[PDB]
Amino acid sequence: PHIGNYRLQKTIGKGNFAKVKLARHVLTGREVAVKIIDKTQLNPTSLQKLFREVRIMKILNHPNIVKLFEVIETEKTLYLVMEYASGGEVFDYLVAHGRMKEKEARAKFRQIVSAVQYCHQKYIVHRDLKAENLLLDGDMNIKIADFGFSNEFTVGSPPYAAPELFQGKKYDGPEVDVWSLGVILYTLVSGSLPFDGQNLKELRERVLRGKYRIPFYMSTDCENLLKKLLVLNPIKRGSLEQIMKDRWMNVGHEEEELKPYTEPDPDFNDTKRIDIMVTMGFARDEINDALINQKYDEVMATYILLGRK
Repeated sequence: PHIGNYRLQKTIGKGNFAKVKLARHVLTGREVAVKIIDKTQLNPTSLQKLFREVRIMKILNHPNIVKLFEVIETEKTLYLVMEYASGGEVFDYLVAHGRMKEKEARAKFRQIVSAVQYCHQKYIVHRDLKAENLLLDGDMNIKIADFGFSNEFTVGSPPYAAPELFQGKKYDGPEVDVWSLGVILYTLVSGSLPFDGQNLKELRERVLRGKYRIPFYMSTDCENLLKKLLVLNPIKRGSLEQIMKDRWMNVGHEEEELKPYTEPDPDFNDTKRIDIMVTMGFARDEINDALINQKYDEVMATYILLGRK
């Protein structure tokens, strides 16, 4: 069962209006994830919304955000061919494998913070970073998916969730992120959540008091970094750019200081990939238009896939 250049393999998620199939690209043999979406049943507002996500997926180009590779589209159906993070969610990972040494925890936090910062540079995020947004790929690299998206086209309140959200106030930016980001680190480095309890009333009591103990192996840099994230009043919280500069963030990176992400100049002329595509049947004009005009068609999708994994 194929769509376009993709052999569809197992289903990995159904949701109301979307189905994510794992798949293999028959030209290059890359594994990808294909989100199949019925568009026949969509009121105009769901359609407007569908197409906004698509625009955003189109511009997110980051080594730690899931890439979009191809859009194949009929009157009835939208297929979005996207990067596959084979490794699950980061919270599960920790629950399943325990804490990480600071060095691995940093590499992952670096990727996270940079991806979250970058999203903000690129669109306006209207909802909180969520556990289901933090994935790992086959090589333990972070990949953020759908940051700030509705879950219409997805497939009480969380332990990993700003204290002021337990006050009912809507998401207001890199401010709520910072708290979440603090819970991530706490767990990344300690294996356990910084706040918990039996039920809604223990969790909330705990979170809003915001006391936590650190484990004795956590380094002072790390504890210090945490003192900038897990902070009750949202205005006392470090900005993302300010977080990037923290000491713990840069241990081992004293030359390569963490910095807001800037997209490199895109390479549309990789001669290796082009030679392969010419051997495959594609024309050099075809490759180039596809690339410069970002069509997300069979051709552009091929050149991208030839560049990974």
